[PDB]
Amino acid sequence: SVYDAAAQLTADVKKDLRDSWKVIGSDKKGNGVALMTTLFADNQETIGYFKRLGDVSQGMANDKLRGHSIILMYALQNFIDQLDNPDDLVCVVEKFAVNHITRKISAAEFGKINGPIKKVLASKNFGDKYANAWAKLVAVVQAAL
Amino acid sequence: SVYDAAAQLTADVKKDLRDSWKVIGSDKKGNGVALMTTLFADNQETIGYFKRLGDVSQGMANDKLRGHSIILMYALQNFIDQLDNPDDLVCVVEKFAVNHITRKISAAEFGKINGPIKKVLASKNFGDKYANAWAKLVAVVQAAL
Ligand code: HEM
Ligand code: HEM
Repeated sequence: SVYDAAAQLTADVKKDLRDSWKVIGSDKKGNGVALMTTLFADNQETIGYFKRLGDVSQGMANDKLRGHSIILMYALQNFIDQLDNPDDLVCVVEKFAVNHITRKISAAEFGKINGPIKKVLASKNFGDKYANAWAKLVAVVQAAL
Repeated sequence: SVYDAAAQLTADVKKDLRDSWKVIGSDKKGNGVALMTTLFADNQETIGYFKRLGDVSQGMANDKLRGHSIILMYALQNFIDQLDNPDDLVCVVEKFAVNHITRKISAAEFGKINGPIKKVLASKNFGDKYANAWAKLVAVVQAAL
């Protein structure tokens, strides 16, 4: 359930999430496009879903992909800001879950973002500790799918 | 064009937007729900468009309405943060425009949000100059619809 998943975000997890978000959230365009191109390069089978964004190999030059990527980083901004209150974190998680359920994205396929996040964190010198904290936040969205 | 509408927001308009957003954007849940409930109160004809949110007269108690309202406020946060780079503001505006075009929201119907915005600004004592600055930002999205 989303409520049990949300209960796993302990004080330490929340701390690691905010501390890493301080660094990767400072460049939403850059790290957002980085997240997306790493997803597509590492998991080429997901590109079919992003048919509306056109030629994703163009990266930053693709205006629809740049728009999409910035907006995705504000969804993560939103989750970080709701960590104090689990009732609000769950209702924004469930709204974004609906946007993925209508695109037929399963929990397993949503989980493919963990690889990209681990990599962008590692290029900013945030290791496995931080990648695991973010995997727990992704798990809250997965519970809603 | 959308870029034209973007490029004409002047330094004083951007200042007024940022100053009012420092206050109305600091309580995204309270002010987002207030925005949505004032739209439904004054423009009852729009209620049918939001049937996914269920009973919107429940206000803050309605989880789907609260989640939607918080996410709307992050779309505005995104717009405010992109004010100095028209190319980034135009690609995030075009993405949100697609969300409304698919729901068949015309430029005139999107403009119905100006009444709610004026009133929420007024509750924090931001007058007509501020309401006019926000109508110019809303007009950038109308240029995409
Ligand atoms: C950190 C995880 C992720 C977050 C926070 C996230 C967030 C978002 C947001 C905010 C949107 C825009 C929704 C809309 O306007 O309709 C979106 C769209 C989308 N997402 Fe995700 N997403 C994530 C991971 C994924 C993954 C891993 C997949 C695919 C396996 C996926 C597939 C989609 C698709 C297909 C769209 C629609 C694209 C379009 O047509 O514009 N998302 N996502
Ligand atoms: C400040 C202006 C507005 C902003 C920034 C805005 C933003 C948003 C956002 C971010 C979404 C979610 C998109 C998605 O998940 O697919 C949304 C949904 C929607 N908006 Fe707006 N919106 C605004 C004004 C309006 C107005 C004035 C109308 C109606 C005349 C409207 C009608 C809709 C509808 C029908 C939905 C879909 C609701 C649902 O089924 O979830 N929006 N809007």
